[PDB]
Amino acid sequence: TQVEQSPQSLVVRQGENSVLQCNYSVTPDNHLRWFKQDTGKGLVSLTVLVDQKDKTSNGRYSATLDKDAKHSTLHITATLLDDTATYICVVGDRGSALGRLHFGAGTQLIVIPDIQNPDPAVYQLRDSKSSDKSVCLFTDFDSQTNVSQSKDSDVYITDKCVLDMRSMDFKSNSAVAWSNKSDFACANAFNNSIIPEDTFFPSP
Amino acid sequence: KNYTFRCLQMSSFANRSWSRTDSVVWLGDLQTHRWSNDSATISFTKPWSQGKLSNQQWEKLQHMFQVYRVSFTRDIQELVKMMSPKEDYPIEIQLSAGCEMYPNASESFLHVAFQGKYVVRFWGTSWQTVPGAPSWLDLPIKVLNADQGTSATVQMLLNDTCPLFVRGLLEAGKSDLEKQEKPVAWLSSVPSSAHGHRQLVCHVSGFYPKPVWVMWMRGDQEQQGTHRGDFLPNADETWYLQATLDVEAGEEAGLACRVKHSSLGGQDIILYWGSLHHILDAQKMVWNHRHHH
Amino acid sequence: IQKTPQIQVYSRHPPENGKPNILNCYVTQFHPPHIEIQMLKNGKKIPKVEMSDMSFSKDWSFYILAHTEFTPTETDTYACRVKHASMAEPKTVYWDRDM
Amino acid sequence: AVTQSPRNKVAVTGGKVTLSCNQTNNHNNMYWYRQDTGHGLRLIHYSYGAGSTEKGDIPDGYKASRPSQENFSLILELATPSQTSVYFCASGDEGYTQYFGPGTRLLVLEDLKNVFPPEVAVFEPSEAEISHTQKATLVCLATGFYPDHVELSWWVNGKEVHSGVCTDPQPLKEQPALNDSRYALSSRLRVSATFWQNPRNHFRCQVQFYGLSENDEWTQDRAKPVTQIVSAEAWGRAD
Ligand SMILES: CCCCCCCC/C=C\CCCCCCCCCCCCCC(=O)N[C@H](CO)[C@H](O)/C=C/CCCCCCCCCCCCC
Ligand SMILES: *[C@@H]1O[C@H](CO)[C@@H](O[C@@H]2O[C@H](CO)[C@@H](O[C@@H]3O[C@H](CO)[C@@H](O)[C@H](O)[C@@H]3O)[C@H](O)[C@H]2NC(C)=O)[C@H](O)[C@H]1NC(C)=O
Ligand SMILES: *[C@@H]1O[C@H](CO)[C@@H](O[C@@H]2O[C@H](CO)[C@@H](O[C@@H]3O[C@H](CO)[C@@H](O)[C@H](O)[C@@H]3O)[C@H](O)[C@H]2NC(C)=O)[C@H](O)[C@H]1NC(C)=O
Ligand SMILES: *[C@@H]1O[C@H](CO)[C@@H](O[C@@H]2O[C@H](CO)[C@@H](O)[C@H](O)[C@H]2NC(C)=O)[C@H](O)[C@H]1NC(C)=O
Repeated sequence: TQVEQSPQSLVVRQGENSVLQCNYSVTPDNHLRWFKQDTGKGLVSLTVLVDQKDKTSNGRYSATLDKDAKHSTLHITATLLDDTATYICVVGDRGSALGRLHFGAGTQLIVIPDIQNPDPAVYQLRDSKSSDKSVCLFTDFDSQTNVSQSKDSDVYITDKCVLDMRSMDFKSNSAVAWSNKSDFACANAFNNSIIPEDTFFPSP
Repeated sequence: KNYTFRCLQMSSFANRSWSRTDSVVWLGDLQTHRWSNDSATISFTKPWSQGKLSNQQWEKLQHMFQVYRVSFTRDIQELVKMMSPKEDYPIEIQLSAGCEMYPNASESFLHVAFQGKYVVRFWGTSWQTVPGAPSWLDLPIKVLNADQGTSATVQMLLNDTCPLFVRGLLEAGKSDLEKQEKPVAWLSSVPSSAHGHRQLVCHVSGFYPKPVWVMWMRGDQEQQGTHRGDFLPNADETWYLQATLDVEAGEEAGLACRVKHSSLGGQDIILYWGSLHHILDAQKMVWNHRHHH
Repeated sequence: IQKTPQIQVYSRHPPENGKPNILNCYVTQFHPPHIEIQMLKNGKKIPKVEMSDMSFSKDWSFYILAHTEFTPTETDTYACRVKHASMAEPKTVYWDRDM
Repeated sequence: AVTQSPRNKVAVTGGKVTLSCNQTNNHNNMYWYRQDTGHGLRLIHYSYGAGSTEKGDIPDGYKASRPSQENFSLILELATPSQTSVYFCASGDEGYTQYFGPGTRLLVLEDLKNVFPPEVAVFEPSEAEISHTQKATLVCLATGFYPDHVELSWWVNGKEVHSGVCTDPQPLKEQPALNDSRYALSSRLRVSATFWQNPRNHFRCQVQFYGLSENDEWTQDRAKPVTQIVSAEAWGRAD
């Protein structure tokens, strides 16, 4: 309510730059820190600005602070995929331990890979144990593709995940779907997404 | 070498929740601003208290002090949590800040008193604790001197904006600082605490500025038991002062009180004790003496 | 920690019975700065009493100046009454023209 | 370095929960926050030295405690599901900089009967993906656990791998209605078709589940859901 970050969520394609904004109403505004936080992890500081009109730099991160507008921007040059995190903006109202810190609610950065030759398909996988149990695997689609959740509350659908086979320098998207019901086929288990025309559904 | 400008802040803390901070500002004997805790805005007490600043610069100066007033309140409260339970409420703190000004010559000052004892000043670059100040203040001064920003602005406020302002203020209120109000004197007498003596009292009231001279005289001989009083203020920014002389009863006749002041030229005021004028002044102020000292 | 308050009561102009004047009550040398002051005529409190701004001196001692319009007579009593923490009961000091 | 303890805790409404924090920097000043989706960190209690504890902005529900310079404790003498949160510690000297610890995830639930460890299955790559892409994806499925304090790793011939791995960043709820619902998580391992077609190659999916401790009493007849490791195995095949 007194530190506000914007956008609330940002997606960008790998290798491009991204800009993240901090607007605050803290008085007095002594210094502005930016944190990177991986999911589950803690708070890695990146940079801290203190002057009334400031630019700082740490490698691929650079930041402005204009205390007149009470506004900071964090620029990431050439996003890598390690860079997806919440970025958190913090303002301290003193130059000393008498200060209180004021925290942004964070911005969610999502770096998505460029899929050169998409090869979209939905495979059926079988349990190793003879359980008749089965999961549906949507894989190798383009990144601009969003995978939607469930019309039916007994189908389950994860979100898209990106893996990297570093040895072959090849990356792919995927999302698993499964159900315990009877009238359930992988061919139409992602009904509710925008599925490419040339998607390969191998018939069982 | 003869004018001194003082921001007197007095701040009171009663418990972890109750505070108030009231300031006044003097230029010589002349009060020039007021700011009470319940007022969001500084208040002028002369029509020239803005000095020679524009409104855009005065209002900025004002806005910074408003931020300062609110932050100093939290800071002292945080310092009390830091020292707990060593120091605790009630707590009273006084700041005296400004610049005396010599003929383009300035010296500036900022002095703090904790429970009525002078204890800390800002000097050069940092807050420092004075000789004889209690050791426990060391840590609080460490934490306030961590704040490089406030050190930068205080440095600006003493080294540059204080003289700057006060020189404008000196031109802006010339005629008031040089105003000349004529004193007037009357006589009275009281029992001395020594049996058989009397304490004669030359009252002098209504003079501005403050320098004055009052002697009980027997002819050409300054009476040297003449005891000069404290200067006491009038509500109209004039001064008041009595001079006493302890005589033996009967020894009054021939004594006169003489007053020299800037506002008279060289035409000094002189009251002869036994004179007809005194006798008439005296029977206009007779009374029943009930509740005398 | 505490300092007992001094009180001084004196007129602005030469006292002349029946001539209007201004009676000052100048309280000094007290700490803490919190203080109640009244000025009294014949034991009742004067209501139209104006007070300066609290201040303090080059030695951190507080002070404050009360006053009101008043006319001295041969028999009416005038006093300044001060209530402060340093004293169990408030101090009343009457105005003595001759002091 | 700032350290916290425990780092995952399951408490029951009404119970006393103590969160310790330890700092070896000789900093007089320590701090406790909690983080919740929607706000940044909110300050609960702080402390300017040993023997001092001071309320922050949202102290209701907690006592604090500072017995030594190095240790700072957040007490929840009466646990509430409002106090489910991630709790971060921090210290600092006189300067403006605070040094944050790694966090502590605490869940306060109604009944420790609702705690369930995960079941794990490994799903084998389809022939269609193999013949078509020349790659082979194993899928790991972790089902029916509560709470979602989990880490999933992949182990091929007994060594953890990250190349070709992808784990869902958040679990997914099995019955979204109920507030006490059990979670499911999924992960992928992608290898070359020839790596999977080699029968001397071993694939194990592994789930760390953070749950009860021995101090917690266990009344039910199902096995006490203590913190533990569930796994599922699959062997490559050449057909
Ligand atoms: C400098 C005068 C020149 C200006 C001329 C125009 C004046 C107009 C008039 C009047 C209003 C005056 C109000 C009171 C005068 C105060 C003058 C000095 C103020 C200092 C300004 C600091 C700038 C600032 O922003 N500071 C910060 C606020 O963000 C910061 O909190 C302030 C720290 C100040 C602390 C100084 C107190 C040091 C001693 C305390 C030690 C004892 C406490 C122990 C308790 C356990
Ligand atoms: C000395 O002055 C200070 C500041 O002028 C006084 O403290 C302030 O008192 C006001 C009056 O209650 C507080 O206002 C509050 O504002 C909130 C804003 O959401 C509102 O919800 C409340 O209903 C209330 O009106 C104010 O917060 C408080 N503090 C500050 C920093 O302004 C103080 O009381 C004065 N002391 C004496 C003895 O008069
Ligand atoms: C405002 O005026 C004050 C004087 O009241 C200036 O204080 C002086 O500041 C200089 C540097 O800013 C200090 O010099 C330093 O001295 C120490 C040893 O004393 C030495 O180790 C340093 O390398 C440096 O030479 C000087 O001590 C200080 N004077 C006093 C009496 O403390 C102040 O800097 C002025 N500020 C501005 C912004 O004009
Ligand atoms: C903190 O101290 C102040 C200072 O006296 C207390 O304020 C008094 O409050 C009562 C009513 O609550 C008034 O009748 C008094 O006139 C106030 N005093 C002054 C000097 O104005 C306040 O009550 C105290 N509060 C706590 C919680 O201790």
